[PDB]
Parts: sequence; C-alpha cells; structure tokens
Amino acid sequence: SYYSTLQCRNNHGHCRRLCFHGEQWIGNCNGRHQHCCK
Ligand SMILES: CCCCC(=O)OC[C@H](COP(=O)(O)O)OC=O
Ligand SMILES: CCCCC(=O)OC[C@H](COP(=O)(O)O)OC=O
Repeated sequence: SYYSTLQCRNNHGHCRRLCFHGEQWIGNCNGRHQHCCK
C-alpha cells in the first residue's frame, strides 16, 4: 500500500493525477489514479 509511492519518490518522482509539463509518467504510485511523474 506504500511501496509504489515510495519507489516513485525515491527515484525523483512525484505522485500526481496529471503530470506537470515536461514530466514523464514512469509508473504508478499507490492509490487510485496516482501516477509517478518524473
Ligand atoms: C488512503 C489509503 C490508506 C491505506 C489503505 O487503506 O490501503 C488501501 C490502498 C492499498 O494500496 P493500493 O495502491 O493497492 O491502493 O492504499 C491506497 O489507497
Ligand atoms: C482506469 C484506471 C486508470 C489508472 C491508470 O494508470 O491509467 C489511466 C490514466 C488514469 O489517470 P487519469 O488522470 O487520466 O484519471 O489515464 C491517463 O490518461
């Protein structure tokens, strides 16, 4: 329930529903529609 979020944040990412301009969607975080944006 936490490891995808942690892996995202440990690899320069932030969990968002929509990535910011210039960010890449590299995986998902935990929780619904929470996307890892780097
Ligand atoms: C508000 C979440 C608090 C943790 C929880 O209830 O566990 C359920 C899921 C488990 O992780 P998933 O990525 O499978 O949703 O956590 C995320 O909502
Ligand atoms: C139906 C579950 C969708 C979760 C997903 O990872 O993929 C779809 C994403 C969901 O994120 P949204 O921000 O669009 O809701 O859509 C991206 O375009």
